[PDB]
Amino acid sequence: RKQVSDGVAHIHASFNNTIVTITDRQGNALGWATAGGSGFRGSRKSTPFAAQVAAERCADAVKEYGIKNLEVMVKGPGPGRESTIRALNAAGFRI
Amino acid sequence: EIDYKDIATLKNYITESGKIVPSRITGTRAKYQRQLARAIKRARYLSLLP
Amino acid sequence: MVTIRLARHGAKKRPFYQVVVADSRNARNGRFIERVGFFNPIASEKEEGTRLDLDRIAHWVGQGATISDRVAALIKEVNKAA
Amino acid sequence: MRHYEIVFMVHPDQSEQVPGMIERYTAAITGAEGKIHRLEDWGRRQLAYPINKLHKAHYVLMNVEAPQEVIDELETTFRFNDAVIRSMVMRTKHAVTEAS
Amino acid sequence: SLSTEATAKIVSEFGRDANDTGSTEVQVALLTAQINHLQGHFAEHKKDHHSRRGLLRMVSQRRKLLDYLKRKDVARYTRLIERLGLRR
Amino acid sequence: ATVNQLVRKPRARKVAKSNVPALEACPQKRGVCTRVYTTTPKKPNSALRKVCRVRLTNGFEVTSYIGGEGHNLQEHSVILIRGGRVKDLPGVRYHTVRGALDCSGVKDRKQARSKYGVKRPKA
Amino acid sequence: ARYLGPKLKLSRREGTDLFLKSGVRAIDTKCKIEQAPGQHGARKPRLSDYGVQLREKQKVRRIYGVLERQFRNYYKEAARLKGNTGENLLALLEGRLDNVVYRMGFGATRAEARQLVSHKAIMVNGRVVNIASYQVSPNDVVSIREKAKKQSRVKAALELAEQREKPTWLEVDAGKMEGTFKRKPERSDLSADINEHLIVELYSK
Amino acid sequence: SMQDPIADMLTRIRNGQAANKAAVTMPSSKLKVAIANVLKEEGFIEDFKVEGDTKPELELTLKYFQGKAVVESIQRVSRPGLRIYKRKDELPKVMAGLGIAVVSTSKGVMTDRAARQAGLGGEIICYVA
Amino acid sequence: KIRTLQGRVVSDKMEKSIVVAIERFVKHPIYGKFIKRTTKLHVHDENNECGIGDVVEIRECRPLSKTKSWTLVRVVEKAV
Amino acid sequence: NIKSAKKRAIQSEKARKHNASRRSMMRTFIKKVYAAIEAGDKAAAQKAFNEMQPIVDRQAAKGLIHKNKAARHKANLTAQINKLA
RNA sequence: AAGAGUUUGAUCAUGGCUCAGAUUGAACGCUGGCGGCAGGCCUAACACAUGCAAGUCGAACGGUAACAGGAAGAAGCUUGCUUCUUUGCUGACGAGUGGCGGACGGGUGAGUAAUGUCUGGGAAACUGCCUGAUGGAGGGGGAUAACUACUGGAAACGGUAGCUAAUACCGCAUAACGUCGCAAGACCAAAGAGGGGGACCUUCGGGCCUCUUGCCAUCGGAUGUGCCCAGAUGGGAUUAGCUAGUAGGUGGGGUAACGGCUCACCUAGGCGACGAUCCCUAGCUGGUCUGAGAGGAUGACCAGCCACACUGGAACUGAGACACGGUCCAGACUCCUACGGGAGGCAGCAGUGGGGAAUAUUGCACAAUGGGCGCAAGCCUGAUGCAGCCAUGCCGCGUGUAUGAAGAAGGCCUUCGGGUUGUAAAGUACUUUCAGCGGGGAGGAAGGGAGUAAAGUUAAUACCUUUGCUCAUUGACGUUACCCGCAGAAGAAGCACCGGCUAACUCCGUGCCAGCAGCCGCGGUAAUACGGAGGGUGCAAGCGUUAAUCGGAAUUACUGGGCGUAAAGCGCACGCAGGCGGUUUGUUAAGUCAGAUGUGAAAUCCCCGGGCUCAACCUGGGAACUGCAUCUGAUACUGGCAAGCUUGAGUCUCGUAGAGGGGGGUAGAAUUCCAGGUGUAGCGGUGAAAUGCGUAGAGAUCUGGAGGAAUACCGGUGGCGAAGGCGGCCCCCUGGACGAAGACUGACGCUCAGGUGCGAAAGCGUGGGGAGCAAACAGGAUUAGAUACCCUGGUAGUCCACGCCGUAAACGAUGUCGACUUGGAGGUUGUGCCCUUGAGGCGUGGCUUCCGGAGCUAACGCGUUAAGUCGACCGCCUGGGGAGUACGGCCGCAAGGUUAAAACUCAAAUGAAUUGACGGGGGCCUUGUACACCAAGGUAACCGUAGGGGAACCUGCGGUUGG
Repeated sequence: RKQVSDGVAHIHASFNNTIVTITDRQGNALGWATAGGSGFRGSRKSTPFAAQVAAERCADAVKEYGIKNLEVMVKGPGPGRESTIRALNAAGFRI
Repeated sequence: EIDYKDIATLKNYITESGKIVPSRITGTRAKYQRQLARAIKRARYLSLLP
Repeated sequence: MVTIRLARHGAKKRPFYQVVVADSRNARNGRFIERVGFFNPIASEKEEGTRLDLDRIAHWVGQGATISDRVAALIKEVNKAA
Repeated sequence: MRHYEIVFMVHPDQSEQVPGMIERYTAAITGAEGKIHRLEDWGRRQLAYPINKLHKAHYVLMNVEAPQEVIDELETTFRFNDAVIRSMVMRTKHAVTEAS
Repeated sequence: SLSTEATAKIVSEFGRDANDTGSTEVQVALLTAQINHLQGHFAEHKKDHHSRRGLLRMVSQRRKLLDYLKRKDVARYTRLIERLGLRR
Repeated sequence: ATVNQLVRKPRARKVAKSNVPALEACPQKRGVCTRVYTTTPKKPNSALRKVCRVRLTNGFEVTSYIGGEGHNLQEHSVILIRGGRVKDLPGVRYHTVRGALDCSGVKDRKQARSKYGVKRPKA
Repeated sequence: ARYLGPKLKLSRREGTDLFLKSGVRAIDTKCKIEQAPGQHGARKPRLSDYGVQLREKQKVRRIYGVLERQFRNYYKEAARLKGNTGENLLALLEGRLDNVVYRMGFGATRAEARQLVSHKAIMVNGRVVNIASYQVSPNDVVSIREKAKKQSRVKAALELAEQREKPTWLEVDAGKMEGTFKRKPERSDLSADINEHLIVELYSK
Repeated sequence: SMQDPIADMLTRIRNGQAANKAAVTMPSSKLKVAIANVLKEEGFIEDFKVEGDTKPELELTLKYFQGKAVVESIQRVSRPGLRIYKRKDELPKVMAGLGIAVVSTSKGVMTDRAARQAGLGGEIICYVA
Repeated sequence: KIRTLQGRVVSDKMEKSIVVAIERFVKHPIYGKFIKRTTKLHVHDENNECGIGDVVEIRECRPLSKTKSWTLVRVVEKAV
Repeated sequence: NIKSAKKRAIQSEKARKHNASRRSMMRTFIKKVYAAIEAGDKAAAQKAFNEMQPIVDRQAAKGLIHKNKAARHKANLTAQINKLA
């Protein structure tokens, strides 16, 4: 949308499902993706696999925006905090 | 001896966000500690530190 | 009226009498002013059958005190014995 | 009648009226039978948390001795004046005069 | 709470001599003054309860001192309770 | 238990409880024997046990153990009852007097023969 | 009430002999002994501390032919008398007129003596006394009534009286039959093994 | 102490004895002197001595037999709360006379045989044994 | 001067008479404590010469009224 | 009912009528004195007293009234008179 | 002088229960010989047939119905034998009058909670008979019952008319030593009868003499009664106020007497938390039982006092009564009736019915001892003495003794030999208590009667009194005790028990039945436990069972108890009365102590004797009655009073810390919505979905608003507060705490029922407030069904102002205050000394944490912050359940709270710890409730409060370790 290759990835890491927004330095969202409903729902959520796949979903939701450096501002603790951070950053992003 | 205005010798007793380091690792005679907390909370409300 | 009568104590068929200064009006062996001796009608020979203590009887008689006939006859017998 | 330490931050937005507001309260204190034992300023320092939508504040601390009452109107004015959003005063418990 | 100068002055008037802060009349005098100050400052709070405890303490101790005065020496008590105005 | 406490309200004697309360300090009491049944003892024992229901001359209705290896009572017979409980279901606190009013000594008994109202065989 | 039953068996239970089948045939020759008088006498006699107090006391009662009401009365007297209760009791049992008639010889056994006493053949201090439990007192002269001096049994009960060792505390005369209770006897010359404190313990509770 | 200064002294004695204190101490009063005098003159304790005037104290010196206290049991009897007075013919013989009972008679504080000799009773201060 | 109990005036409010508390210190029969026991007792004084708190001697006499059989002897202390 | 009780009953009633007559006559004399007093008349009252006196004094003598009673009337009436004097 | 059994796998506890002991006014079962001595309706103070329980006196009186004598008469005519009449002429006496008695003695225990009793005092009194003293005792009258004549009424009971006596009554005289009165004065009484008789008189009756006895007055005595006071003598506070002749006064009156006793007036007291008043129970005491004792329980018999006499009133008469066998009236009963009207009261003795588990003769005698009357003789006496009935108790005695075996028959057990019953029997010789029969035979009987001298006295003799001696005589019991004789062992033994406690055991029978049982428990093929047998044990004219009391039980703990976990410390404070009080002097003498004196009835009990054949029993003398009172003395102690002292407590000064409390606004963390964009497929969740959101722009982003919950970190084994409890910062107000010392007061303290105040959270009520909650409530699915669990919303409430609640696992499950007593470590704060560095080193304070010694403890544990050692005061507890419930009171807006039973019901409940079994919290070692012999487990244990709900369950806010 802006091709600034900068911004923050507000990881809304809740216990059940994280909806990580991709917002730039200005404070306007670029793309949004989530773990649940985006391919799986159940009590068997809240797992590092769910956080990881949510991270890849949020990454690929904004891989078309020319963004390759997203800082992490996580809101609240979530399962697989290490997993989601790893999956998001491994897409080619800088904290 | 220790008061609120001595901003220099307060950074050693705090963190970036303004969280009181416990005396379990410093040693503050447990009277200077109440004065420490008093002064640093004042400074928070004095808006020098968060 | 004050009288010097006998009060029948003892067991059955073995009377023992207490010589007693009393008011005429009380039960034979009921309330009494004073005891002045005793009488054993069925006493043994060595056994003492009468004791009177006659100074008190003289005292009370001087104050106007009738005697029963038994105590009167008993007093006469003790005087005779001397 | 004992030492206080009037401590307040004057904002750059409100730095327009530093001498006026200051000397006004010094005159009010002296007229309220209060003598000023010290006076210093720490310049326009920075605020760690941007309280009241600003980052600078000319920290002036006046530190007069006041009785129990003559402080009440001053803090009332501080609350009623936008020159300082939040003013703090301190009891002494001792005899301290020098600033640092 | 009561000013030290007031304690010393009451010692002067309601004391036989100087530095007799232990005199019974001095004790009851300063205690009654403290009770009066508490009564004066009572209207403002009334909500306060932990402050009231010391006031009851002061009232009772004052009455104990007055009772001792009356017991030991009737004249001192029956003069003080007027020149101090107490025992109303 | 302070002495000044005791002086203000002394030590009281508790009262002897009710052990044979249907008898007002009487060795025995007559009764009319309303119903005669056969109860059942407590758990460890067996052998259903003959007991009668009796109305005493002092008003009480109580339960009384007809004992002995023999029994002849009826539905209104007049009997004498005395103290002595049975380890039975609750409330058999009285024992019928064997052989005293409308009650007979057990049959053919020859030992403890006064504890059942049976007379000495002339031999 | 006087015990009227087999005499030998009564003393088989007590273990030792009691002088109540008294005469010539020398019991254990006159009748089996050393055996408790039952169908189950052969049983081991191991008996508690109560069993032995009871046995010894019961043997004292059987020596003298005294029943339990008078025996406990003798005990209440000894306990009220002055001195140890044991000897006071045993002296009371000894001054009893049936016993002393036995002891003076005339009277072959204590029930023989009791029979004579009760049958108005004994004078105490020259007057007839027929009560068995009559407590004889020191210096009393106990004598056969002369209407009953010529009794075959009294003459016979006198020969077999020196085989019994002569009691010391009393001086019987044999030719003219009469004695004299000189003095209350003493624990030592009450010649027996009476373990009297077993009794004074039985009644001390 | 506060209301019974005499059981004070008995308690100090038996405390210091059971804890093997050489010499107990307390403030002095002439009746405390009297019981101390009685005890040492008949010897349940050794010696005592009073020092000072405004606030005298009583430097009583305990008495050990081998390592044991000479005083086995020392009891208050006439506490405030039950003042115990005995007449002379009903004076209490303490432990077969082996222990004293220091009584307060009209002729001064003195012991039990003392009174039964002088023939008068009084108030029992304290059994000693 | 027969026996002359000695006690305190507790009310002179009737004409020519007082109530007098005689205070006696008797042991407790069973607990052996010495308790204060008090005897209020109407006395006659014809001169009304007693006031609350006096200490008086009183002696027994013939009945002066109902309730009233003791008479004043001396006022041993004129309490004020 | 016993025979001597029957006689006591008839004797009691005779004595009661006799006594009632004598007491009513005596009370008449006493009342005359009392009613001379309240009239305030000294000499009338003294004469009435002198007429009452042997009457109450002989009634007491024969046991109709106790000697203490007669004395009381005489004392009380003498008082009333000497006050009224 | 302080048993046994009885809660466990086992144990140490706490703690109740059950039996062991003694006892009884006992009862009941079986059995039963004699005697002695006692006791004998404890229930219906229920109703009472019948007899008896109070009379006496002729020496007070008129009499004279009776009987008996006379004296006659008249007769019959026996020589006057006996028949009528007459005569109170005499003994005597029925009814009557009169006196005394009937107020005692006898019964009962309803009422009475204190003026009743007991202890000790008092003053204002009277007291028949008895007694001492002094005096008197004159002279008259009128009645009246009886009786006589009538005459009602069924009867009870009367009425009229006449008649009459007295020691009946009534004047009159007399009249102090009496009463009234200051005194002067006034006033006030009485009765004769009997015996004898000289002289004398005699109206022949008597007078007269003398003795006896009575009468009257006064004053004493003695006795009895009345009255007063103090203390002591049940329970209930689910009785706290009660009192108006009530409290006092002054005066009348009244009483034998003081007094409100009463009245008029006056005054306004009086009583009460030291328990008034009210309700319940109750006769009290000596004493009795029990107990080591304290104490408890009692109050039958005996004795003292009280009260009562069908119920409720009233008095009369009398010395005495408000009268058990008197009166009246009012009842309710029963009886009698002529239906008009009458009668009666067994809590006398006996007896009846009744009731009851249960308690006796419708006896004999006044012989004795008392009592009444009488001069006496005597009479009366259901008092009393006795007898009867009843093992009801206590005591004593008997039912034989010695011998003997073939150790019999026979019974039972037999391992088949025998054993055992068992010297037991029989047979032998002997005894003959008591029972039976016959003969004798005390003592309880002293007296009274008749006769016999003193000048007794005096008409000397008489009469009477007294001693004088002689004679005759009196016993209900009673054919007494006791002794003598006579037969003949002759007439005389039972009941419980036998597994352990607990002395004593085998066989059959039965078969968890029948049954037993104080406890343990026994019985389903032996079962020494149940029934029978044999054998034994125990006690024995009794033996068992029941009931009740006390002890055991120190299990109401004054002696002599507990409250951390067994029941039990108030939720916390302040504090009234109360309880208690540092030290030195003076004084008092209250308590205390000592001495003296008085008293504490007798009996009982205890000691030492004596009498009963003995014993019981009876008895003498002592001791004891531990008490109460008074007086004299001491002064140590406590108390009072007086004076002090500074250590207790406090005041001041100076500092120290702290979420101590109240005020106000105070900024942000986070909070949701809105304000918009940024964004389009998701937001959403559980056992699983789902319900619900959104694509109409959701989630998140920054931008700004809100409002409120909490001020994260600090933070703590930290701190503070009396407890609940207290956490931003600033300031104001304020409390408390401590350190330093000083100055001063000068015991001014501690603890406190009742009381007052504060008191989690819930709640409630009053209005706001609501960003989220979150009981209730509403969507989905549950699960064996779901109103499980659960996810979605969601009110009240949560928040604020005010008020009411008054509660909690309000917990250290440890009341307050003071004092003393080995340690160690830690933290918390002051502050002194000396390093004058800031700490430093050495202290010294307070606070607090963890060990740990002694000490304590059931053990765990506590252990100088006690759960040790003590003191003071308070609160509290007494097996479990019922039940912190009912009822009552009180409180609250109600909700409810607070105080707090009882019936009924069990034989246990309970605490600590231990062995190890599940040990799904670890590396041979770790563990738990419960458990055994299921604290990691479809979702802690509770307490408070509020909801939903048939419910116990769940769920909210708060809190606990009893995990």
